[PDB]
Amino acid sequence: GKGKPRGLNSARKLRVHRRNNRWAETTYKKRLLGTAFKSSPFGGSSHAKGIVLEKIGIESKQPNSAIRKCVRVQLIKNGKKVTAFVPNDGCLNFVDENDEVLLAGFGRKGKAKGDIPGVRFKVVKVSGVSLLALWKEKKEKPRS
Amino acid sequence: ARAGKVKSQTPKVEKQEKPKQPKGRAYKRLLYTRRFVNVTLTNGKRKMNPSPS
Amino acid sequence: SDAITIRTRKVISNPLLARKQFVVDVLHPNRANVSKDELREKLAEAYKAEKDAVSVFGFRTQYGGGKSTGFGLVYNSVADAKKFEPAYRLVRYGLAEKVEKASRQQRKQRKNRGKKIFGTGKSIAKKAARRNAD
Amino acid sequence: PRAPRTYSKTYSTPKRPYESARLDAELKLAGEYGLKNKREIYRISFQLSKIRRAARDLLTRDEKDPKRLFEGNALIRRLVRIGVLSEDKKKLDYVLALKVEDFLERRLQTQVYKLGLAKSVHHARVLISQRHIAVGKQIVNIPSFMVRLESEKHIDFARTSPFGGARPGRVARKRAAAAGGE
Amino acid sequence: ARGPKKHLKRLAAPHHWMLDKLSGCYAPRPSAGPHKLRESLPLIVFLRNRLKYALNGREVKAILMQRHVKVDGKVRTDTTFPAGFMDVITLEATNENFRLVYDVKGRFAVHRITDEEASYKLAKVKKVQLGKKGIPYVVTHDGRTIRYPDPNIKVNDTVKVDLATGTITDFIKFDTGKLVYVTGGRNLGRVGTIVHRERHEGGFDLVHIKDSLENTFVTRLNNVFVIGEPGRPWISLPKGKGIKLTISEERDRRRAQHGL
RNA sequence: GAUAGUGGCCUACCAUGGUUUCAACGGGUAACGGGGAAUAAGGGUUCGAUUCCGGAGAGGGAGCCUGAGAAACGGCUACCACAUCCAAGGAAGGCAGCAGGCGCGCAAAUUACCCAAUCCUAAUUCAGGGAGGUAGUGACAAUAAAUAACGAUACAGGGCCCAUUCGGGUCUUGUAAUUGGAAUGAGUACAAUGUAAAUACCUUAACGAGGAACAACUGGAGGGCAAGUCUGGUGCCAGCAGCCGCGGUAAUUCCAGCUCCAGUAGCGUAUAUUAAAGUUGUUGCAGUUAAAAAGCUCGUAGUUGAACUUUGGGUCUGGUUGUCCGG
Ligand SMILES: [Mg+2]
Repeated sequence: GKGKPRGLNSARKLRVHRRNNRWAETTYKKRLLGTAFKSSPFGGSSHAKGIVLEKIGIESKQPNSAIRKCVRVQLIKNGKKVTAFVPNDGCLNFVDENDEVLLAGFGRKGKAKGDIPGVRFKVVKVSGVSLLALWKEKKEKPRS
Repeated sequence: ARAGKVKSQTPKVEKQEKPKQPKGRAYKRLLYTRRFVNVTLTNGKRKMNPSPS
Repeated sequence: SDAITIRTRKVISNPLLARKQFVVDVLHPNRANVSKDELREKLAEAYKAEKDAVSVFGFRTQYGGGKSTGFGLVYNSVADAKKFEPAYRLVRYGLAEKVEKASRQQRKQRKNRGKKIFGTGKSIAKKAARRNAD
Repeated sequence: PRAPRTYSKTYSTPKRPYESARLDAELKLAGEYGLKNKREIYRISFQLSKIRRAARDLLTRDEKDPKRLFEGNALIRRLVRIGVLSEDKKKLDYVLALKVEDFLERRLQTQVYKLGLAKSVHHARVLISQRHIAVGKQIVNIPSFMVRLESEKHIDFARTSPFGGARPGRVARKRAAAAGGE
Repeated sequence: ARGPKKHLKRLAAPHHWMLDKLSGCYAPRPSAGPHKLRESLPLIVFLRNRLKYALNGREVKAILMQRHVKVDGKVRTDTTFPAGFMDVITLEATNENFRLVYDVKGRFAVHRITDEEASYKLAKVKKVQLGKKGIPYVVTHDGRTIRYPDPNIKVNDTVKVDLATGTITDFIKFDTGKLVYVTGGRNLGRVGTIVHRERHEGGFDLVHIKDSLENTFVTRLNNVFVIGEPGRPWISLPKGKGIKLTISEERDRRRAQHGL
């Protein structure tokens, strides 16, 4: 009989029911338990800034198997470490390690992208330049 | 590491001075006239991409 | 050609500043921005009063000429105009002139330093000369 | 600070991004109409959409309430003034089906066209788009202007914009001095 | 806070002053004076806005200082003065005078008046008591107070005050079949007669009111105000008779003989 | 007692009791509260740092004088913080006020000119006001569209006249990558303005369009999802890619080129959040197996409840509609 009560003095039980069952759809859980600010070192940060440590390359997953051009960064605003990427074939050596870098996220919401294991971030700004420039040779990289 | 190669082997072809595409209002007028005047000379279906090859 | 036939609209004749206020429409034909002084002189013919009895300001055209709009004040005589009518407009008319107001930073610095001194201190000036001489 | 100033958007992006029949329909509207872009279509569309919203919640209630008998009659008075509908249809219910094209009927692009002196409508686009006009002697500048259905008879050429009581101007005069005057 | 307010934005103004939502952002805080702020009219506003005689704040101060305006004979040099209700504002130059009479819809309107009626004022009774010496006295919410009132006048009636001295020439009591007038909120600004002296005590006396055309409604008491005998109210109310007409009759009237 | 005063506001002496599972204080708020903003069948979910309306705060915390009014802060006193000049004896200070700088950041501008507006201030029209006024820094969002258009020509399939073949085949794109005048603001500048000084427009004198030019752009071109097996190179590496899946010797996806394809000063990228979601469903979910029916009952709290009392007949009509040749 539609085991949700319907009698014309319901309002209270309706509210408590719906607001003890919001806790399924995660998006609500992340917003209100808020750990999207506590952990997830990019504190709701549509970007961040950090510095490079030393370039590494990790094996990829199933059938698509190759070296996938990986980077190791430590942020500055909190002091936390992640692993990022370089698109646009070359320009993996625009690194010049100990140069800073401006990171941004993928699109799969911290869940991994494509084939890569344990990586979350592109790079669109770095050391005052945007990779779209040099890889199309619009600007020219100043050195640090 | 061994990356950065494709642009090394790429042919370095250059641009072609082709007469400007009349960017702007002319562009819409041209797409209209080309697309929707000539129903003849069909290509099985109207294949928009007929090549010289 | 030029040959304008000026006109005014919304005429008010108010003695509470001993004047008349109106809005002036002016015909452009084939001549840009009919040049305030000419409007002043034509008004001098129109109201037949003293020439300097006109202060017209705020012109805008019609986006491709044609006519232009302004707001015009005819004082019944020079007097109340001289008295209450704010300075700037008369400055620009050339009747009265514009004082040198010391620039904003200038006046501020002056007044603050005057704050810092208590009483016109001729005594403190000569005393300081004497003492720093020591 | 100052009394706040206000927004108003005037185009919207349909949910379906890309489907042919539409695409071709609007391009065709350009073909018989001379559009700059598809922004003109989206703006005329959003305008249409709110008109229809108005008519819907007009007819949702009952009839003979003063609310309709005033606001509906005024809305249709506005429209019969601009020139989209026709007098034989002053019933507020043809309004539910204006069929976007109809608004476009009354733009000085094709208003000049079907008024002539346009010669292949885009030439009318040339005339109107830059200061070669005369409408109210308020020399219009945008052809998304919606003539008020009565000043349309004034539509002519101004004292600039030659062939109609002007002086050639800034190129033709150059060549007239270069050769014609000499 | 920590004391009163001196500065007034351009927004928190009441609607009825007919603002402009442009041209600056600091509107005249009317001077703390006789009437209530949130309804009072400022004279400067009366001039630049409606009259459009002074074109600028300095112009207002200018015209005031030279003393051609008078709040009921009194000078009142200041700008932010609270001009009030059915009062008298004389402009000796131009030989014209004004009465603060409402229009139909709810905001203050101009009205020239004959010099005759310009003599006096028609104010509301608020309170009557005996002060020190036991002397009898009356307080009107239209500012003034009068000592030794006419004896019969109880609360909530109308007194015609000369303002030439401070003396009563007549008064009107509060009864059914009395042309009565309102100053109340959502239906503020309507000529009327009491069809019923509804009481409902314990709080907020209410009155049921017919218009001239048998279109009744209800208003809270204090915002009502008696205005004259049937067929003859004492003031000379403007066109409109406070009736709150129908929108369509309005458009027909507005556009019937279209030359405007 | 104190307070302008009510009052456990405070004190003395008795009464010892109010509070709630229709949520008590607790803990957190990446929350000052709200009129509103986004969202677009209808319910709703999220944002509210602010153009308002109030409220609280001017290092953080106590106390006070003055004044109708302040626990004030461009008033002061005083602890621990920041701390600015010296002759080692206290010294002027508190920018979350304007304008800049400082460290920090995903990141916000000019040590601009001004009281003409706006109004507000205190002995008052004039005096005063980084309150704010006029400009620069101004792609946070917006609205309006400059990116060429028309002629005389020498052609094709089909528009059109017939058929070996005058073309009476008159329009089109392919394209001519033929050919000429026409017209401009983009930009430049005297003038009147125009804002007192100061935008800029608007008018505008004059200059200034015939192809490189005054040069459109970012993303794609396998499926959504709009158009490629057209050409070259690389060949399990490179690279792609929101998903799928393309990468192992003609890639229709890569790298280029050409040809195309969307909106047009705009577009993509990146994070949070709304419709699609009927995957939060109250109006609208599921529960035999798939994401669970507590093991069953009792059993307080809410939540809901059998039927049954003036029906019915008469009442003149008060007005209005299907309404009655149509004035
Ligand atoms: Mg031109």
